[PDB]
Amino acid sequence: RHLKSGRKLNRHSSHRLALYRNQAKSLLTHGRITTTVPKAKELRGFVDHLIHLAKRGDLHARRLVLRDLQDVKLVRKLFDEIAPRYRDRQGGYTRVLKLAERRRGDGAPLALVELVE
Amino acid sequence: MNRGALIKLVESRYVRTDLPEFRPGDTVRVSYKVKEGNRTRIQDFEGIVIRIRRNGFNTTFTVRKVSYGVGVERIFPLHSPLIQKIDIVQRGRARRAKLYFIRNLSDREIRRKLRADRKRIDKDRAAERAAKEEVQK
Amino acid sequence: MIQPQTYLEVADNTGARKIMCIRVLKGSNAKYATVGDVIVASVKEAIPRGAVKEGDVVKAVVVRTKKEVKRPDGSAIRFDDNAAVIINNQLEPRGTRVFGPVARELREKGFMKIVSLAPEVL
Amino acid sequence: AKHPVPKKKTSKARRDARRSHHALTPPILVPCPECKAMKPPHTVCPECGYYA
Amino acid sequence: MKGILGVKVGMTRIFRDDRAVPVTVILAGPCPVVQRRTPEKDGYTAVQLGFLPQNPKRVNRPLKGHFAKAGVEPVRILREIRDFNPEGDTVTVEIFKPGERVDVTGTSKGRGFAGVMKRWNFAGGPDSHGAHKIHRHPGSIGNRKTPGRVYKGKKMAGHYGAERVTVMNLEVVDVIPEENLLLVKGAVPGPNGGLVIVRETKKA
RNA sequence: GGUGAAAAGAACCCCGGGAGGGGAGUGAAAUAGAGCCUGAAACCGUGGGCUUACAAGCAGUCACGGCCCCGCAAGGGGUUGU
RNA sequence: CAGUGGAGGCCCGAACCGGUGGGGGAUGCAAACCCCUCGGAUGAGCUGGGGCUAGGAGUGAAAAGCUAACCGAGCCCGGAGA
RNA sequence: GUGCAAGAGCACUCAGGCGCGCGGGAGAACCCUCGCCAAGGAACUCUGCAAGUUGGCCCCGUAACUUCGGGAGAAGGGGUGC
RNA sequence: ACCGGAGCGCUGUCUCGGCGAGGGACCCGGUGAAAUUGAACUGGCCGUGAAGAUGCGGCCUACCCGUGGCAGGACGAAAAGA
RNA sequence: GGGGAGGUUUGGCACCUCGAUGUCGGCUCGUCGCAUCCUGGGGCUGAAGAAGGUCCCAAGGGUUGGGCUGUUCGCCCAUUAAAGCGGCACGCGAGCUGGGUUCAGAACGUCGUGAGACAGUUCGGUCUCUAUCCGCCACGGGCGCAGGAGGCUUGAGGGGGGCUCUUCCUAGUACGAGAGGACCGGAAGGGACGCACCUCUGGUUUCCCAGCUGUCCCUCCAGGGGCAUAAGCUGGGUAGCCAUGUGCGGAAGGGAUAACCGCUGAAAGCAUCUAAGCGGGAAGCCCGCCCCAAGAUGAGGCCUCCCACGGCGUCAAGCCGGUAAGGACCCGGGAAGACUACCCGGUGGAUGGGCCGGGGGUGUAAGCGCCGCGAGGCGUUGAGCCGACCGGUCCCAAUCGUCCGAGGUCU
Ligand SMILES: [Mg+2]
Ligand SMILES: [Mg+2]
Ligand SMILES: [Mg+2]
Ligand SMILES: [Mg+2]
Ligand SMILES: [Mg+2]
Ligand SMILES: [Mg+2]
Ligand SMILES: [Mg+2]
Ligand SMILES: [Mg+2]
Ligand SMILES: [Mg+2]
Ligand SMILES: [Mg+2]
Ligand SMILES: [Mg+2]
Ligand SMILES: [Mg+2]
Ligand SMILES: [Mg+2]
Ligand SMILES: [Mg+2]
Ligand SMILES: [Mg+2]
Ligand SMILES: [Mg+2]
Ligand SMILES: [Mg+2]
Ligand SMILES: [Mg+2]
Ligand SMILES: [Mg+2]
Ligand SMILES: [Mg+2]
Ligand SMILES: [Mg+2]
Ligand SMILES: [Mg+2]
Ligand SMILES: [Mg+2]
Ligand SMILES: [Mg+2]
Ligand SMILES: [Mg+2]
Ligand SMILES: [Mg+2]
Ligand SMILES: [Mg+2]
Ligand SMILES: [Mg+2]
Ligand SMILES: [Mg+2]
Ligand SMILES: [Mg+2]
Ligand SMILES: [Mg+2]
Ligand SMILES: [Mg+2]
Ligand SMILES: [Mg+2]
Ligand SMILES: [Mg+2]
Ligand SMILES: [Mg+2]
Ligand SMILES: [Mg+2]
Ligand SMILES: [Mg+2]
Ligand SMILES: [Mg+2]
Ligand SMILES: [Mg+2]
Ligand SMILES: [Mg+2]
Ligand SMILES: [Mg+2]
Ligand SMILES: [Mg+2]
Ligand SMILES: [Mg+2]
Ligand SMILES: [Mg+2]
Ligand SMILES: [Mg+2]
Ligand SMILES: [Mg+2]
Ligand SMILES: [Mg+2]
Ligand SMILES: [Mg+2]
Ligand SMILES: [Mg+2]
Ligand SMILES: [Mg+2]
Ligand SMILES: [Mg+2]
Ligand SMILES: [Mg+2]
Ligand SMILES: [Mg+2]
Ligand SMILES: [Mg+2]
Ligand SMILES: [Mg+2]
Ligand SMILES: [Mg+2]
Ligand SMILES: [Mg+2]
Ligand SMILES: [Mg+2]
Ligand SMILES: [Mg+2]
Ligand SMILES: [Mg+2]
Ligand SMILES: [Mg+2]
Ligand SMILES: [Mg+2]
Ligand SMILES: [Mg+2]
Ligand SMILES: [Mg+2]
Ligand SMILES: [Mg+2]
Ligand SMILES: [Mg+2]
Ligand SMILES: [Mg+2]
Ligand SMILES: [Mg+2]
Ligand SMILES: [Mg+2]
Ligand SMILES: [Mg+2]
Ligand SMILES: [Mg+2]
Ligand SMILES: [Mg+2]
Ligand SMILES: [Mg+2]
Ligand SMILES: [Mg+2]
Ligand SMILES: [Mg+2]
Ligand SMILES: [Mg+2]
Ligand SMILES: [Mg+2]
Ligand SMILES: [Mg+2]
Ligand SMILES: [Mg+2]
Ligand SMILES: [Mg+2]
Ligand SMILES: [Mg+2]
Ligand SMILES: [Mg+2]
Ligand SMILES: [Mg+2]
Ligand SMILES: [Mg+2]
Ligand SMILES: [Mg+2]
Ligand SMILES: [Mg+2]
Ligand SMILES: [Mg+2]
Ligand SMILES: [Mg+2]
Ligand SMILES: [Mg+2]
Ligand SMILES: [Mg+2]
Ligand SMILES: [Mg+2]
Ligand SMILES: [Mg+2]
Ligand SMILES: [Mg+2]
Ligand SMILES: [Mg+2]
Ligand SMILES: [Mg+2]
Ligand SMILES: [Mg+2]
Ligand SMILES: [Mg+2]
Ligand SMILES: [Mg+2]
Ligand SMILES: [Mg+2]
Ligand SMILES: [Mg+2]
Ligand SMILES: [Mg+2]
Ligand SMILES: [Mg+2]
Ligand SMILES: [Mg+2]
Ligand SMILES: [Mg+2]
Ligand SMILES: [Mg+2]
Ligand SMILES: [Mg+2]
Ligand SMILES: [Mg+2]
Ligand SMILES: [Mg+2]
Ligand SMILES: [Mg+2]
Ligand SMILES: [Mg+2]
Ligand SMILES: [Mg+2]
Ligand SMILES: [Mg+2]
Ligand SMILES: [Mg+2]
Ligand SMILES: [Mg+2]
Ligand SMILES: [Mg+2]
Ligand SMILES: [Mg+2]
Ligand SMILES: [Mg+2]
Ligand SMILES: [Mg+2]
Ligand SMILES: [Mg+2]
Ligand SMILES: [Mg+2]
Ligand SMILES: [Mg+2]
Ligand SMILES: [Mg+2]
Ligand SMILES: [Mg+2]
Ligand SMILES: [Mg+2]
Ligand SMILES: [Mg+2]
Ligand SMILES: [Mg+2]
Ligand SMILES: [Mg+2]
Ligand SMILES: [Mg+2]
Ligand SMILES: [Mg+2]
Ligand SMILES: [Mg+2]
Ligand SMILES: [Mg+2]
Ligand SMILES: [Mg+2]
Ligand SMILES: [Mg+2]
Ligand SMILES: [Mg+2]
Ligand SMILES: [Mg+2]
Ligand SMILES: [Mg+2]
Ligand SMILES: [Mg+2]
Ligand SMILES: [Mg+2]
Ligand SMILES: [Mg+2]
Ligand SMILES: [Mg+2]
Ligand SMILES: [Mg+2]
Ligand SMILES: [Mg+2]
Ligand SMILES: [Mg+2]
Ligand SMILES: [Mg+2]
Ligand SMILES: [Mg+2]
Ligand SMILES: [Mg+2]
Ligand SMILES: [Mg+2]
Ligand SMILES: [Mg+2]
Ligand SMILES: [Mg+2]
Ligand SMILES: [Mg+2]
Ligand SMILES: [Mg+2]
Ligand SMILES: [Mg+2]
Ligand SMILES: [Mg+2]
Ligand SMILES: [Mg+2]
Ligand SMILES: [Mg+2]
Ligand SMILES: [Mg+2]
Ligand SMILES: [Mg+2]
Ligand SMILES: [Mg+2]
Ligand SMILES: [Mg+2]
Ligand SMILES: [Mg+2]
Ligand SMILES: [Mg+2]
Ligand SMILES: [Mg+2]
Ligand SMILES: [Mg+2]
Ligand SMILES: [Mg+2]
Ligand SMILES: [Mg+2]
Ligand SMILES: [Mg+2]
Ligand SMILES: [Mg+2]
Ligand SMILES: [Mg+2]
Ligand SMILES: [Mg+2]
Ligand SMILES: [Mg+2]
Ligand SMILES: [Mg+2]
Ligand SMILES: [Mg+2]
Ligand SMILES: [Mg+2]
Ligand SMILES: [Mg+2]
Ligand SMILES: [Mg+2]
Ligand SMILES: [Mg+2]
Ligand SMILES: [Mg+2]
Ligand SMILES: [Mg+2]
Ligand SMILES: [Mg+2]
Ligand SMILES: [Mg+2]
Ligand SMILES: [Mg+2]
Ligand SMILES: [Mg+2]
Ligand SMILES: [Mg+2]
Ligand SMILES: [Mg+2]
Ligand SMILES: [Mg+2]
Ligand SMILES: [Mg+2]
Ligand SMILES: [Mg+2]
Ligand SMILES: [Mg+2]
Ligand SMILES: [Mg+2]
Ligand SMILES: [Mg+2]
Ligand SMILES: [Mg+2]
Ligand SMILES: [Mg+2]
Ligand SMILES: [Mg+2]
Ligand SMILES: [Mg+2]
Ligand SMILES: [Mg+2]
Ligand SMILES: [Mg+2]
Ligand SMILES: [Mg+2]
Ligand SMILES: [Mg+2]
Ligand SMILES: [Mg+2]
Ligand SMILES: [Mg+2]
Ligand SMILES: [Mg+2]
Ligand SMILES: [Mg+2]
Ligand SMILES: [Mg+2]
Ligand SMILES: [Mg+2]
Ligand SMILES: [Mg+2]
Ligand SMILES: [Mg+2]
Ligand SMILES: [Mg+2]
Ligand SMILES: [Mg+2]
Ligand SMILES: [Mg+2]
Ligand SMILES: [Mg+2]
Ligand SMILES: [Mg+2]
Repeated sequence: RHLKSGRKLNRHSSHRLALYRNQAKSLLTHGRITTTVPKAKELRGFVDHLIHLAKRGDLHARRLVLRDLQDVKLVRKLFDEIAPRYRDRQGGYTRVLKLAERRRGDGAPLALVELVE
Repeated sequence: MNRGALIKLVESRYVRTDLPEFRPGDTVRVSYKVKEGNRTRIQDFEGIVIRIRRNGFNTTFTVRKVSYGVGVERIFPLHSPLIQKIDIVQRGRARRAKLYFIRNLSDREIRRKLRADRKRIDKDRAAERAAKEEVQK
Repeated sequence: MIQPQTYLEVADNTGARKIMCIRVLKGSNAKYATVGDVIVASVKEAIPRGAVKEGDVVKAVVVRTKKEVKRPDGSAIRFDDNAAVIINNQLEPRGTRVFGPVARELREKGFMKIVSLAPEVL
Repeated sequence: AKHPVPKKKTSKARRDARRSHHALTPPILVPCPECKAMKPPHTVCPECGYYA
Repeated sequence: MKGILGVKVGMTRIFRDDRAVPVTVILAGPCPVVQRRTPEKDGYTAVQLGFLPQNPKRVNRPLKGHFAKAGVEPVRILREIRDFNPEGDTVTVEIFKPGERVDVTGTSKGRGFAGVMKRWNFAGGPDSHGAHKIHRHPGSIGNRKTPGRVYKGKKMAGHYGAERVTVMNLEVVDVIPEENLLLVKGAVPGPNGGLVIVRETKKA
């Protein structure tokens, strides 16, 4: 039995990685985002990392975060606005609340993701 | 109970402390206690450390050398009761954590590929003689 | 760990350069042989006019392996090659002067002669 | 088709019997504190919302 | 006949004289004897050791009624050690002098639905010369018209692991009463953090 | 291949995006409502009666017993426990 | 002998024409396919368009191969309800 | 277009066009396709089937035999980046 | 890309298997086939019988219904044995 | 010369199957027989001892790897305690293979005027995704267990395991002229197998770190991203899962026996192991060890907890709503898992996620300074990055709630 480990997925590696990124972009562009529950619970931790990494300020951190989100203007918003808002906070920069409506025609459950407040 | 490791870590007291810091890509000389016939000796063993397999206590390291035309490697528990001492002999440029690759290289290439860490030496001999002063006086 | 069909380096002037394992003389069906284990073997090649000729079926004892031997003292040891020393049927070495290192397991096994002529036990 | 195939028509008895565990179960619901209506526990729902 | 409950804390190795020894560390915390099986009341002899401190929360159960008639702090677990009646109080690692040998019991790691090759360590077919759709299959399972059925208990794939596994004659390498610790010869069923009972061997 | 004697083919209101229904209405009849006379059987379903989770079967037959239903009665019908 | 020269059912190798070995596929994506591998690749080469030859007849670098998804004698209708 | 000895090859990419008309999760056995593996190295097997090994260009170098063209990319080596 | 023998190189072919990846398998939502099918309320042994029994006899065993798997039987399916 | 057993061979017969019961060998998985190859126990021996020979008892486990051939068989090599023989459709192709046989192609020898033919030979030649029922491996749902619930258990009945060598002490003693060489008793080390485990050794570790090529892009440099697999390539690699690695097992012991050896002892003045009676005696039998197990409908036992009706049925048992101990739903999860089940936790909380620390991996990040024409180098630097492991911290998320659940029959 696999899984004695710890992690989750679907799709292959290069895709799954691209997934986490393209979500975290939209999420750091809209502040609220709706996806499937599992995709959400996973996106959760990926962002609390760039956000916290954003609390630090040095250009090294900026350059680190660029590796995921390609857009420079987006990292600005992240550093020069999103980040400060989360000063004096330590983790849990993000929140995930499950909705009560399923997606029609495939019956997938949904959940909301949002930059905490 | 919420320290499952630290408990298992308590049994650590079989731990050494005397032994000097050294890292792959530099040669040393361990002195192992051995049972010859029935008595006890102190066989030396001198060669490049090729791997250090870190794991707190019961971490290990392995040295290799050429004895009479053939190569030989030995695995030592770092905190083993049989290592009387371990005189380091020469520091050198690492560039890599595990240097198995010298197995297929035992020749002039080795010497030129693993120069000599003048840095870790300049601190060795410095804090050697420069530190001898404080203890003597 | 040596097994039938395996090649071994010959570490003595018996004349043989290389012998291939035929059968490991441990149990009635042992999987592998190691330092201090004796093996029946064939001489796959030898030097001209040696005591042993190319083609002879000899007995030999493992003096070196590639798979590290694990010692009870918590250490281990492995050599760059697999080697053996051809021995008389009464288990004394056929050749004289033996070259290269040897595992001390050879000692506890009762191969004093060989650890003696050995230029270095390890 | 190729190799295995049923040896006999299943009886309407055995058939329905197989289906003894097919029935559904109603959704678990609770009256949402804010509104009066029903919601699936641990979830937000329209015609309503949340506190902070 | 001794007995004591504990957890597999983990394992490493220590040095006995000039020789390294692999050992498994077992925390056999103090076990408050809870009840007693007797020939008159229960029909056999034994002792119900408790183990591990329970919060009076989960103890909402009338388990408190069992703990009251013994005046014991509520525990998280409790099993009997057959044919062993200690003086009325509490058992501890003290009953295990080094050099003694013990029979350890534990629930093995759960290997889920396991193929015959992992479970029964079968052979399965060839990676190569033909077949290429039975590489890990068990092959034949029977005969022909006679008996014309498969044997009871035939070896076949299925759930395997996470079962009651008892190892025997393990050497008590040490014992640290200052910590209710207990060192053994390493190989003990179950995963770390798993409950595990340790008894007196049947070598002698 | 078949509405009905005749389109009198269902205005209008109601739920529905529609389909399709529910009323109202026509008709001797709408379970003649539009591939609409009659509407058999296999097959699917809803409700009711008797019955079944220690039991061995070409599924029935024979006997006794229990429950349910018919008739004032002796009686008969359904079901099935041994 | 050097130079020039640029021959070939020559050499390597795409297109293109094939179908060597293995694996998959077997109510298939497919009434012959898919993947890796392999053969020829200026010639007895491949190929578009227009034409001709057919039932005991044609065509066949020859397997009784092909002649409209089954050819030791095509398909259809008829003798025929052999 | 760029690179690689060259090329319609290979890799990435313009213009341009598409993600192949069921999705969501889980991370068992088993099957397919793919990657790696201590020591051993054909002991596998009907058979090294399969898979691996070798691989481009430049230079050194190359045997029996021969129909004098061949065998020849024999074999075996060294170089390769900035 | 013929068929046989040997050797060197190399290897999960093998000793002997392990781990990992992806597409299925598995769970949820949508759509939804097939060969087959006397009827079924379809256990084991030892006998027995048209000579290889879930269905006969004797004996043993067995609460009712499913889900994921394996292929010994139903002289399993397919094709009026070539 | 004579009598039998068995149903593995070759036959005889033509009884089921020609609207089909797939033929050899191999592979995989076995299970059974005992007429026993080994190990255990015996009798006799032309048995000094060691070793054999022959018969008896005994399946409990074991019964190797290669060369040749499609082979079964057999020969051979090297070992071994031994390398046992048979049954199961010559076990097993809805499990695999397809080398052999047994279609069409082609050829050799041979026969035939011929077309062709061959228990003669040679090269080639499509083996079918989906299991309904029985059976088997696992895992749930229902109900029952004549109050309801939490936890702990008894073991009827099953299952697993069952092997063997070698050196040493006894002792170079008994035995023998010598060579050789014991019983009994005790010790150590192995082979194969089985269970479990990751400390060590050794693998994998698909994004944990690093380096590298080509190209395209961000943003000119620098720095970085995509693609070159479904990791582009390469060098390493925690946890987890693993064997090549580590631990442990086969017993001991009790009881009853087999062949067999005996005591007492008639029938039968002696004699007899037996007819009354008794002792000894196997790797085998029954226990003992490990695992399952009260659907053991014969539904067991112990500790503890909650108990009256609140309305109709007068008689019969029930029937309808609200509750008690207690359980379930839903949610955060798990070395548990296909699903379900199992286990933990749910704000009185460290369950997951984040953050922090430690462990661990990679092996001196970026930026700047300095040296060099330059590719680079040096320092800041064991830096930077940093999954899974061991912990900490309520930042985020387990919010709020809902449903079921005794009133305990009779002699
Ligand atoms: Mg986890
Ligand atoms: Mg990729
Ligand atoms: Mg992180
Ligand atoms: Mg701790
Ligand atoms: Mg722990
Ligand atoms: Mg295999
Ligand atoms: Mg095939
Ligand atoms: Mg197939
Ligand atoms: Mg049968
Ligand atoms: Mg049967
Ligand atoms: Mg741990
Ligand atoms: Mg009309
Ligand atoms: Mg209307
Ligand atoms: Mg519309
Ligand atoms: Mg309408
Ligand atoms: Mg009406
Ligand atoms: Mg009217
Ligand atoms: Mg009328
Ligand atoms: Mg009407
Ligand atoms: Mg009518
Ligand atoms: Mg009508
Ligand atoms: Mg109609
Ligand atoms: Mg109709
Ligand atoms: Mg009419
Ligand atoms: Mg009808
Ligand atoms: Mg009904
Ligand atoms: Mg009833
Ligand atoms: Mg019945
Ligand atoms: Mg019966
Ligand atoms: Mg009634
Ligand atoms: Mg009446
Ligand atoms: Mg009846
Ligand atoms: Mg010339
Ligand atoms: Mg010229
Ligand atoms: Mg030319
Ligand atoms: Mg020219
Ligand atoms: Mg040509
Ligand atoms: Mg050619
Ligand atoms: Mg062609
Ligand atoms: Mg082909
Ligand atoms: Mg092909
Ligand atoms: Mg061919
Ligand atoms: Mg195939
Ligand atoms: Mg094919
Ligand atoms: Mg197919
Ligand atoms: Mg398909
Ligand atoms: Mg190739
Ligand atoms: Mg080609
Ligand atoms: Mg070519
Ligand atoms: Mg043309
Ligand atoms: Mg034309
Ligand atoms: Mg013409
Ligand atoms: Mg014709
Ligand atoms: Mg032609
Ligand atoms: Mg046609
Ligand atoms: Mg004809
Ligand atoms: Mg006709
Ligand atoms: Mg006719
Ligand atoms: Mg006629
Ligand atoms: Mg290039
Ligand atoms: Mg090129
Ligand atoms: Mg170039
Ligand atoms: Mg287009
Ligand atoms: Mg599609
Ligand atoms: Mg679409
Ligand atoms: Mg690779
Ligand atoms: Mg490789
Ligand atoms: Mg390997
Ligand atoms: Mg390697
Ligand atoms: Mg290797
Ligand atoms: Mg080799
Ligand atoms: Mg071979
Ligand atoms: Mg073989
Ligand atoms: Mg073979
Ligand atoms: Mg052969
Ligand atoms: Mg090949
Ligand atoms: Mg392969
Ligand atoms: Mg490969
Ligand atoms: Mg290569
Ligand atoms: Mg090259
Ligand atoms: Mg390469
Ligand atoms: Mg030529
Ligand atoms: Mg060459
Ligand atoms: Mg050649
Ligand atoms: Mg070359
Ligand atoms: Mg080269
Ligand atoms: Mg470079
Ligand atoms: Mg050819
Ligand atoms: Mg080779
Ligand atoms: Mg390699
Ligand atoms: Mg095999
Ligand atoms: Mg997968
Ligand atoms: Mg599918
Ligand atoms: Mg698909
Ligand atoms: Mg579905
Ligand atoms: Mg049944
Ligand atoms: Mg019988
Ligand atoms: Mg009969
Ligand atoms: Mg009959
Ligand atoms: Mg039958
Ligand atoms: Mg009868
Ligand atoms: Mg019967
Ligand atoms: Mg039964
Ligand atoms: Mg299903
Ligand atoms: Mg299945
Ligand atoms: Mg079957
Ligand atoms: Mg199948
Ligand atoms: Mg069959
Ligand atoms: Mg016929
Ligand atoms: Mg006779
Ligand atoms: Mg017979
Ligand atoms: Mg016969
Ligand atoms: Mg007949
Ligand atoms: Mg007759
Ligand atoms: Mg039939
Ligand atoms: Mg058939
Ligand atoms: Mg066959
Ligand atoms: Mg066969
Ligand atoms: Mg005997
Ligand atoms: Mg004797
Ligand atoms: Mg004698
Ligand atoms: Mg004599
Ligand atoms: Mg004699
Ligand atoms: Mg003797
Ligand atoms: Mg007798
Ligand atoms: Mg016998
Ligand atoms: Mg053999
Ligand atoms: Mg021999
Ligand atoms: Mg022997
Ligand atoms: Mg013998
Ligand atoms: Mg043998
Ligand atoms: Mg026999
Ligand atoms: Mg057999
Ligand atoms: Mg057969
Ligand atoms: Mg037979
Ligand atoms: Mg057969
Ligand atoms: Mg087949
Ligand atoms: Mg076969
Ligand atoms: Mg078949
Ligand atoms: Mg073939
Ligand atoms: Mg074969
Ligand atoms: Mg052949
Ligand atoms: Mg044939
Ligand atoms: Mg034929
Ligand atoms: Mg022919
Ligand atoms: Mg013949
Ligand atoms: Mg042939
Ligand atoms: Mg297939
Ligand atoms: Mg059946
Ligand atoms: Mg059956
Ligand atoms: Mg029992
Ligand atoms: Mg038993
Ligand atoms: Mg048994
Ligand atoms: Mg057994
Ligand atoms: Mg002696
Ligand atoms: Mg002696
Ligand atoms: Mg002596
Ligand atoms: Mg004497
Ligand atoms: Mg004598
Ligand atoms: Mg004497
Ligand atoms: Mg004497
Ligand atoms: Mg004497
Ligand atoms: Mg004398
Ligand atoms: Mg003597
Ligand atoms: Mg002597
Ligand atoms: Mg372990
Ligand atoms: Mg690891
Ligand atoms: Mg990364
Ligand atoms: Mg790592
Ligand atoms: Mg740049
Ligand atoms: Mg790049
Ligand atoms: Mg791609
Ligand atoms: Mg590649
Ligand atoms: Mg690649
Ligand atoms: Mg990359
Ligand atoms: Mg890598
Ligand atoms: Mg005993
Ligand atoms: Mg006893
Ligand atoms: Mg007896
Ligand atoms: Mg007497
Ligand atoms: Mg008697
Ligand atoms: Mg008697
Ligand atoms: Mg006795
Ligand atoms: Mg016994
Ligand atoms: Mg024994
Ligand atoms: Mg007993
Ligand atoms: Mg008993
Ligand atoms: Mg259990
Ligand atoms: Mg139990
Ligand atoms: Mg019960
Ligand atoms: Mg129980
Ligand atoms: Mg009970
Ligand atoms: Mg009680
Ligand atoms: Mg009251
Ligand atoms: Mg009252
Ligand atoms: Mg709550
Ligand atoms: Mg609190
Ligand atoms: Mg937490
Ligand atoms: Mg935490
Ligand atoms: Mg850290
Ligand atoms: Mg470190
Ligand atoms: Mg630096
Ligand atoms: Mg400066
Ligand atoms: Mg400068
Ligand atoms: Mg400058
Ligand atoms: Mg530091
Ligand atoms: Mg990761
Ligand atoms: Mg902390
Ligand atoms: Mg209620
Ligand atoms: Mg109620
Ligand atoms: Mg009641």
